[PDB]
Amino acid sequence: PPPIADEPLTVNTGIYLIESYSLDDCAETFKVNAFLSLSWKDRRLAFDPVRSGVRVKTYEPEAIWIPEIRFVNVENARDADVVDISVSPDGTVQYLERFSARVLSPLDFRRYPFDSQTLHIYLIVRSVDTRNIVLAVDLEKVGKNDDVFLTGWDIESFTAVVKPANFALEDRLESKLDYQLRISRQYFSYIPNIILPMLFILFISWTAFWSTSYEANVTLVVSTLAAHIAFNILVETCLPKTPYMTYTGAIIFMIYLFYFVAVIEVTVQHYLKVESQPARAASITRASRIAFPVVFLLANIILAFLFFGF
Amino acid sequence: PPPIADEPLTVNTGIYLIESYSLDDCAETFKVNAFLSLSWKDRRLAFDPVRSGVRVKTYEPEAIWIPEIRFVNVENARDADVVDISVSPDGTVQYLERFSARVLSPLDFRRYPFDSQTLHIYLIVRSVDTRNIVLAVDLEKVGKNDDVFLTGWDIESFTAVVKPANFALEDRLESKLDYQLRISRQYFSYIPNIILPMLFILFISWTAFWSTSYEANVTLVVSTLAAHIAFNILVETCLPKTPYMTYTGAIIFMIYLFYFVAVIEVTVQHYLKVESQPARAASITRASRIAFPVVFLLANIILAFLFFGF
Amino acid sequence: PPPIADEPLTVNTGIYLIESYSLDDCAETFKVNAFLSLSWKDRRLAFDPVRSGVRVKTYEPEAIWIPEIRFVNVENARDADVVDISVSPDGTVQYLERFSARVLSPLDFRRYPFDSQTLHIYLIVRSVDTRNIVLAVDLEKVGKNDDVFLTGWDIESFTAVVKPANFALEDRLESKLDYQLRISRQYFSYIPNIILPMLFILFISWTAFWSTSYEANVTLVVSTLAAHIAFNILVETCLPKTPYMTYTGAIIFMIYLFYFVAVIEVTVQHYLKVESQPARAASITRASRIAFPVVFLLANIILAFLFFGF
Amino acid sequence: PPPIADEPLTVNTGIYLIESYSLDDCAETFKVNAFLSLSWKDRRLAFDPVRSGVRVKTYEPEAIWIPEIRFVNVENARDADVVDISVSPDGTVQYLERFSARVLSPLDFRRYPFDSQTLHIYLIVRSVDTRNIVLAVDLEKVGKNDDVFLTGWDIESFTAVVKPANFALEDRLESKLDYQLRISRQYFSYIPNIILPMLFILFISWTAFWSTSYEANVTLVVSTLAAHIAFNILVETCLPKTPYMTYTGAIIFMIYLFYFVAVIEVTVQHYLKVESQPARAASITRASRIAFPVVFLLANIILAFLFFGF
Amino acid sequence: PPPIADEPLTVNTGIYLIESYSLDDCAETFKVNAFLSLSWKDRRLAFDPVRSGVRVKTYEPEAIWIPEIRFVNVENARDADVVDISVSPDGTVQYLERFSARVLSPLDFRRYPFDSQTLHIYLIVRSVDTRNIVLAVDLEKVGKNDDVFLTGWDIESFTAVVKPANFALEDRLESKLDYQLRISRQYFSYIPNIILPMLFILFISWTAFWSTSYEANVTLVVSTLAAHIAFNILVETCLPKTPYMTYTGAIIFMIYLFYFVAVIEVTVQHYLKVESQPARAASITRASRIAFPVVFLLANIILAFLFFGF
Ligand code: NA
Repeated sequence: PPPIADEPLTVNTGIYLIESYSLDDCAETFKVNAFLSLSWKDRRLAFDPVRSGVRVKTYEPEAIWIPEIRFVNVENARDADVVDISVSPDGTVQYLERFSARVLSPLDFRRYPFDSQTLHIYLIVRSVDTRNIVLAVDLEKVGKNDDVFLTGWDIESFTAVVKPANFALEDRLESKLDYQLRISRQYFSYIPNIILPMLFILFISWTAFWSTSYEANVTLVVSTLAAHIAFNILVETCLPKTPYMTYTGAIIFMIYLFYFVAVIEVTVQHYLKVESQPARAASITRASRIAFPVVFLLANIILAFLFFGF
Repeated sequence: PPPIADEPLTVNTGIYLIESYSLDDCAETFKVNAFLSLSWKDRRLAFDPVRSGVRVKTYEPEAIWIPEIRFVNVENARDADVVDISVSPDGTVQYLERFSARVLSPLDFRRYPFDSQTLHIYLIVRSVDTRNIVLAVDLEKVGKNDDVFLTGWDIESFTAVVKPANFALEDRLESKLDYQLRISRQYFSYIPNIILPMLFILFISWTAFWSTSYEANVTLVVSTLAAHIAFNILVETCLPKTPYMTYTGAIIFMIYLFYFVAVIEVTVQHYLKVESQPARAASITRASRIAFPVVFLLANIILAFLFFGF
Repeated sequence: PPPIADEPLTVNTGIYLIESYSLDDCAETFKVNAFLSLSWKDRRLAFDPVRSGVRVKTYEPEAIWIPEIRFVNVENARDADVVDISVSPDGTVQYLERFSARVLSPLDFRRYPFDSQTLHIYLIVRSVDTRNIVLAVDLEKVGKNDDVFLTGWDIESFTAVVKPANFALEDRLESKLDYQLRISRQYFSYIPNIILPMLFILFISWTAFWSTSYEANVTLVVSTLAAHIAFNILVETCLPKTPYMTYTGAIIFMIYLFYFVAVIEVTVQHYLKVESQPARAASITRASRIAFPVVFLLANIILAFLFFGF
Repeated sequence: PPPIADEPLTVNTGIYLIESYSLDDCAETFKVNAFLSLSWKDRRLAFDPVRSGVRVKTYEPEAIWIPEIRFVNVENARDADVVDISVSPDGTVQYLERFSARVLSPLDFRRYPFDSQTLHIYLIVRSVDTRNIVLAVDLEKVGKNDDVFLTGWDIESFTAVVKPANFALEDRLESKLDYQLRISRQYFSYIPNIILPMLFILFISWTAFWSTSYEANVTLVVSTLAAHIAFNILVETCLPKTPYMTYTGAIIFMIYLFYFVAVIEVTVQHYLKVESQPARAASITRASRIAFPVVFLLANIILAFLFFGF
Repeated sequence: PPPIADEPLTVNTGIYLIESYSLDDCAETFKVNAFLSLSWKDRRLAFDPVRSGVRVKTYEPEAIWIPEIRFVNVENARDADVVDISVSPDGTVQYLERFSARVLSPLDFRRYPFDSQTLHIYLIVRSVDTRNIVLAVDLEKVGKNDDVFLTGWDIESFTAVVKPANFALEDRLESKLDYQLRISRQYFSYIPNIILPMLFILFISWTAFWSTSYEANVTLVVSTLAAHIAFNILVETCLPKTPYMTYTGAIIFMIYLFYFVAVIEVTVQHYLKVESQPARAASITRASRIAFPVVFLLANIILAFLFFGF
């Protein structure tokens, strides 16, 4: 029984983050726990305060026509507790619920793990005898609470795209709204735990350039190589399978290349020194001592530029 | 309370993908979030002047006879929210709910990870005093909304098989409808993370063909074998146990054969060269230097043709 | 209000498999999704169609006395949606529901992974003013559906055991029924992924019998040993801890023994060869080249017979 | 509306284990599926059979005052099926439900994996206006079904502590009952999968006592040590973090000590034998050949006695 | 419809811990099972005992107005079981429910695993026709049960912060209450499973200082480095990614540094000694023999002071 109107019905929306948590990169989901607040004109609910007795009268959801607001990018239907309903004299309805949902928003891993992300919560509503369009009351958005934390990330800002994408679907009109939680990853821990160990075992690997022991050099380069495969696996598992190339995915691959050519070099210099050609062998190795670090640093300049430098 | 039955009751169906997600290859399941739309006329509901109050009015599920539509290949009963019910002047009812389900559809892994799949959602309806058959209205199907993504996959098409399978079951006849979501896997990340590294360690394996140090050659070939075993494990765990052979299963197995014969050879050349036959030893190893890559490349040609080329 | 009869009430049962899936060997559980069909006579519900108006009438569960059937070997109570209730003129009630549950049935791992299993679904009912016995109607126990698949398994047959187990419980008598779905495992994928790799790494181990290189033979034997531990762990984790010995458990163990006496031999031939006794060492070694394959093939014949051969 | 009493109300309890399963050593939880039987006199319910149709009449839960009995050491409130309620003429009520709960009882891991455990189910009832005390009818306590099995454990006995702990809580008194399910771990599988391999690689380690090859002795001892760390990890993951010391925890730690002094010996004999001091070196090694197994066997007797022998 | 008020309604609170469990460090959550006790005056409930029959009357939650108390840092709405409601003649209501929830509270990992934590449970209530303030009755908060155990942790205390935080939210005010469960972790098992083995393989690593065998020293240092990579991984995974530096993270990283400088050194001493400079090389290792343990112990004093010494 929507409010009988001479005009299209605006439902005012606002979301107060109380808790957000469980950002799942493999799933590309996160879990949020918040207030949802709705506001609208139902003049059928208009009462005269003085004669009816009181400043606001309160119903239970069963009593009133309430718009069916739905989350678009949500997995299973939301859980909500209706915290309050209030009608002001002129028929102004104040709805307040507390919900929790895991919403599904895609992620961009190209600058992983130095990425920043923008999570979206989309509210849609579907019209009937009066049409519904939604819009945002920014004072009842108040952002998040000041204890709101998302483990492993920095919350940059929580705002809403002020007013909606209105479109046709299955013969009726729908109005969609976009609330946006921007986060930046805390990359710190990747450094002592992933990047630096990788670097170390790579450097250890080419330590085989001030050596002339084939019988040992093979041992070195393949040891370090194994450890790097372990790191590749460790990293790969806690990420989704992306159709594009990431920054540390790039680094990791580039490293496999350095290991392969290192192996090649090692092999060549040994073949040479058994072909009674120690001059040319030793000069290849001395080249490598300069080549490998320099071409590495260069490749990394190019690479970092290619990812972040645009 | 079935509808006055002058005819077999047609229920018009449609599914609108809002979200699909969590394709589980070990499970052969995926999760869908969609509009389900049902429509039929119940002439008992027919009132048809705009009289005495409204053009079309809305009842709630408990007031009306609703065909009980069920998904065949789902795990638990679906979780559904009824979005609206509208009854038309001759009692033409349009039912709209929003559900989420994890649907269970088999997958074909033979051309993994270059496989494509066609997921199924099967709807049955079951009869009584009149017979029910289902069918599809394509406006209320239109597939996905074009924001639908399934991580790690490209969504090709969402269609429905227009004609139902109407068949006998126990007491009464049932009507089944087949909606089909075709997807193709995004193989990109498999190359830098699995195939290329696999290849590299196989090649480093063959580097022992330009060496005569048994004591180190063994080190080489068993090391690389180890990393292959690790890769075999990594890949194999995250797939189900298929009764058939997959493409990268074929590849991985072939690679085992190459490692085993490599080892055999290494052993042979050291045994010969301690059995005082360095001519024949050096000729067998040098032979292998050409042999192994070529038998590898053509074996892969045979294999690729054997899989994709048919 | 149970049906007042003369003496003991037969409630006719039938189960139609719709989906079965998620066999968990560590849990020894699996998930089933099926029709449950019940039938019994309540002569109080008997109506004659001439005066009552219709050929058969249908109630809702609260309208009728319905026997409460329960599954014995189930984790949490199955949850079901009732498809229909029909009473025949003579008071014959035909009940039909659709349930899904994970039923808990034990497994025999002695011939893993070449095992076959017999899954059970047990139905219980509890009596009062009339005695209840359950029995099976085979015509609407039309078995299973032909799209029914259980991943990694072949479904051999689905039938039910015709006479119930009637016994005293909590001082009233209960009636129990046994439906049993026999499956046989699909071992195919175990061969290229576990067994053949196991064998290979074992043979590569025995390559140390054509080497006089301790310095390397040690490398060979502990390397392969390690890979065999990785395979052991891999196989072992996806199994429960059985109080008995499994077939591949036996194999894996025997393999450990082979690795140990191999190490021993290597140790011995090196000590002999430095103890200035190359004669007995080399003859011990040539012995081993013959012994190890032969005692392996023998032990495996013995074992294969010991398990499968009785 | 409790039965108005001239005395404290005894509610008679009994629990019938139908299924038990999912013992979690990390969580220290397990899952149970059982009958709960309650009984009390509500003299207000007293009816005499002479008046009405039947000797005992049956109600449904909403009609009657039913005591709220709760499991104390359970995670979330149990979910139950009320199977039957019968009031006998003297107003004697027999209540029967079938529940499933995962109950939380601590475990003692000191003799792992040769420990036995005592699982608990605690029932409380909280009085009001009259006193409620719980007590046990052993005739209605089953112990278990004759098919009740708990994977990886031997179920010894299910009994109950007959007199309750009745105590003050938040100003009213509660009555607690303690049911005790005794189990013994089935350790068989630990021997072929964990204990014996672990020992073997320890022995293989000690092969370096018959070697005099530093490069190979080192190869040996670090290889074996690697596998022992892998085993330590393997075991450690499936146990919780106890403030005390477990048995295989002790053994495993001891083994680490053996590997360390082993390495020390190896390094020492190499150093002596390069200090042109083969006398001292070879005599230390010959010593170790006897020393290591003996100090091991002793350490292990002292250990076992220290654990099980008290 | 709160009790008509002349002034702010105080709702008196209390929490009795029955079970707490599943402390998750990656999630930074834990699970609790407790009594929640609420008490307030609603004078509309005032009764004459004599005329009405009973000194205290008990309702069920629907009959009465009950204040909506909600938990702030919880994931989903708690699951609650309402155990009692008792009203006193003067309209004083005693509410008692048994709830279970996983509450989300942040953790400080800087002194891991020698950290202590203060877990929080925050209760809020929100106002309407009258305002609610919550407050704590310390007796109905009679601490914890002394069978309350938290695996892997020692429970220090359970208390409540006596004064509420009363603040404005969304145009009406809320009253927040802070209960604090202080725990300290049980570090015992970290010593035999992580710290000592790490130390052992680091020492085993430094045995390469009494060895001029490059060909083996590489073997030593990189094998131990490998196992230490495994320890880093093991430890790291069971912790969340903190933006800051932890204590054992600090240690593990320092250890990587020691490995790198070790490799550097063995590499240089070998390079020197094949570069025909045996005096100074041997003096570099003789130095290292003292240097590495002493700089290690010194760095550890500085680090431990840096963490715990504040
Ligand atoms: Na080596």
